[PDB]
Amino acid sequence: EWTGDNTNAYYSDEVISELHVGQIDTSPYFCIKTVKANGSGTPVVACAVSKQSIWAPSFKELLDQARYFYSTGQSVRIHVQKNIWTYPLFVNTFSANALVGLSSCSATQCFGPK
Amino acid sequence: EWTGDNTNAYYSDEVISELHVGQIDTSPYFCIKTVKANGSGTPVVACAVSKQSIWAPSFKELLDQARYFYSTGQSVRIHVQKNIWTYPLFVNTFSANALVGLSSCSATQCFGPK
Amino acid sequence: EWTGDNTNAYYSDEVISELHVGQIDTSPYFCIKTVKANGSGTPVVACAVSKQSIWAPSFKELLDQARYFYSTGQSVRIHVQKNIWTYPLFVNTFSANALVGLSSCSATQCFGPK
Amino acid sequence: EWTGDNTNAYYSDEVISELHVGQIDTSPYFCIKTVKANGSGTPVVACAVSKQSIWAPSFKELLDQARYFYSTGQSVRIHVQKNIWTYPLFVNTFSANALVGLSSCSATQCFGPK
Amino acid sequence: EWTGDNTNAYYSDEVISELHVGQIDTSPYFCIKTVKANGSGTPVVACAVSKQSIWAPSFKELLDQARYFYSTGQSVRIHVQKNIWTYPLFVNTFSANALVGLSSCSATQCFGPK
Ligand SMILES: CC(=O)N[C@@H]1[C@@H](O)[C@H](O[C@@H]2O[C@H](CO[C@]3(C(=O)O)C[C@H](O)[C@@H](NC(C)=O)[C@H]([C@H](O)[C@H](O)COC(C)=O)O3)[C@H](O)[C@H](O)[C@H]2O)[C@@H](CO)O[C@H]1O
Ligand SMILES: CC(=O)N[C@@H]1[C@@H](O)[C@H](O[C@@H]2O[C@H](CO[C@]3(C(=O)O)C[C@H](O)[C@@H](NC(C)=O)[C@H]([C@H](O)[C@H](O)COC(C)=O)O3)[C@H](O)[C@H](O)[C@H]2O)[C@@H](CO)O[C@H]1O
Ligand SMILES: CC(=O)N[C@@H]1[C@@H](O)[C@H](O[C@@H]2O[C@H](CO[C@]3(C(=O)O)C[C@H](O)[C@@H](NC(C)=O)[C@H]([C@H](O)[C@H](O)COC(C)=O)O3)[C@H](O)[C@H](O)[C@H]2O)[C@@H](CO)O[C@H]1O
Repeated sequence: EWTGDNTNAYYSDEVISELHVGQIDTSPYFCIKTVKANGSGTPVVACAVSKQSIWAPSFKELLDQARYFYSTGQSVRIHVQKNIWTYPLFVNTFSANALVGLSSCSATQCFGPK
Repeated sequence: EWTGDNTNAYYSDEVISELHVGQIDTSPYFCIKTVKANGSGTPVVACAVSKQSIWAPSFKELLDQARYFYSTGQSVRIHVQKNIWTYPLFVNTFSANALVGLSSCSATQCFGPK
Repeated sequence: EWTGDNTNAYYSDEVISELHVGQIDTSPYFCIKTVKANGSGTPVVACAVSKQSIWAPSFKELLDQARYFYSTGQSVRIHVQKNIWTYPLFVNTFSANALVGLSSCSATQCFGPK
Repeated sequence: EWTGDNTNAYYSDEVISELHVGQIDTSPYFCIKTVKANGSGTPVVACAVSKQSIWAPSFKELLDQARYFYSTGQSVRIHVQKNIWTYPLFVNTFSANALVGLSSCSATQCFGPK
Repeated sequence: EWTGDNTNAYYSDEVISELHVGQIDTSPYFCIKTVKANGSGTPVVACAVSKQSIWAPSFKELLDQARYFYSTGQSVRIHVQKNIWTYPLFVNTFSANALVGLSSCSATQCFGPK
């Protein structure tokens, strides 16, 4: 598996606008919401759950990188795998998107797979 | 269990105004005090104890996130479970509230369970 | 045991003014010096030694919090247990005080036991 | 092996201009892109994969230092070993360079092997 | 053993001027270069190797502290044990000094052994 697999979705020119940390089923988790830097489109919500999904091994690196990009407000590409989380009230509050990578974005390209 | 269970309480548009770190019964712990950004309401105090309560697995993430939000002074939602901590002098100094999540707020927003 | 036990001493309205990191007997340790925010009184010197004293479990959280409050320069209450360290040259350089907690202070009170 | 082996390559007077974090084959990884501080030359890309290559033991230190130099924007020397990564779509997106060290640079010399 | 052993050397009123991170013999390492705040004297170089020397247990704490003092540029006392590293290309690039402690300095004294 790879962040860059074409079975994963991605959204360019996004800004991490919200950050949440919590716990579910003995597992710390975090969620982010991102919006287009230019104000178009609809928001993206993605979460990482420490003890769950094939992406669990990168939980710490993703949380640290999310905090970093959240704190600068820079434009990034968010990479997700859709339809991962399954507890309905969790998905309702957040989404079923697993966060699988984060890329900085230059003026006219993003530094990550497409 | 989940941060967003309806048996947990939450408080919105709060600012983390104080932070304490200590040890009790061989456990590092931390506590926070939050006040409404606009000066209304009554202060909220919540604590996390590494090694105690069902929320112990999320101690590190919550301590890191509390420090982050403390440093920015931004408005947040604090999620708690009431009536958890026992030692009466500890409760009297701080509270019996376990900290169970932290969410950012964007203009009385709050990105977390509701 | 608890940071707030009345067998521990505390000092309010202090600022962390020096920081040292070293190793002794295979243990990383750190020490801090605090002074009253108004410059009155005598400095408080306290140390934490990674594998030693009943306060060993909180070494990492105390080191991180000491660095945090040192870098902000904000007023704090420092909590210590006296007469812990024993190596004379170490005690003469620093002190015998074990660091057992750190509380942020407002202008009117400190967020911690007293 | 050593960062400074003459079988590694290095590039001086660079600035870390992009940063990406993801997961591949159960390993967190990160990649950076660097460009000449003075606008000359061609960009350099290098990656570190947490449990792959001889350089895996330094994954955390390299990620922390890459983030540090990325956030300061200061001039650095980047050290790489060529032709390490092999998944073609990964190499196409980033490169086959393994990141093996990072050195601060003054206006005249870089503090690292040469 | 102790940072303050009289068999260790130290240099007061120094500023950390350069920082390098790499790997040698499967171990992360870092080096720092320091110069007198007054711009006098010869530079001091010292290195820490995770996994090597009796000071290996404090590698993480010294790296974190070196990074901190590097970012502030404040005056510090550097504590070293001479003649520890022996790979000649390494020593010639950096030095044989093992870093064994870091102390903040005021105007009257540095907060560490002497
Ligand atoms: C009238 C019309 O043509 N409308 C658009 C068309 O403009 C868009 O084409 C370009 O898309 C560009 C960015 O492409 C990505 C991206 O990098 O973010 C590619 C992603 O593969 C795609 N992700 C998914 C799951 O499809 C992503 C999203 O479509 C997009 O980011 C919207 O996200 C949200 C939640 O709002 O876009 C860039 O946006 C250029 O402006 C576009 O011209 C086209 C693709 O977006 O769709 C047509 O409807
Ligand atoms: C006349 C009247 O109705 N007065 C108030 C009414 O205005 C309040 O409604 C709005 O509440 C908003 C905040 O809502 C929450 C919050 O998210 O912070 C919902 C929480 O569920 C609630 N938590 C608990 C345990 O009750 C929390 C607290 O009630 C509130 O934060 C005060 O807490 C403290 C310690 O001070 O409020 C917002 O404040 C709007 O401006 C209000 O219009 C309503 C809810 O507070 O109660 C009525 O008594
Ligand atoms: C006519 C001519 O000879 N042109 C250039 C010549 O100017 C260059 O000489 C000086 O090189 C200086 C930098 O040296 C290094 C470096 O530290 O960056 C040595 C490195 O070993 C080398 N790395 C590799 C893998 O070969 C590196 C790269 O060549 C260089 O950094 C460019 O890399 C990229 C991706 O653009 O240079 C410095 O640049 C001086 O200003 C130069 O005068 C000479 C070496 O670059 O090459 C000749 O073609």
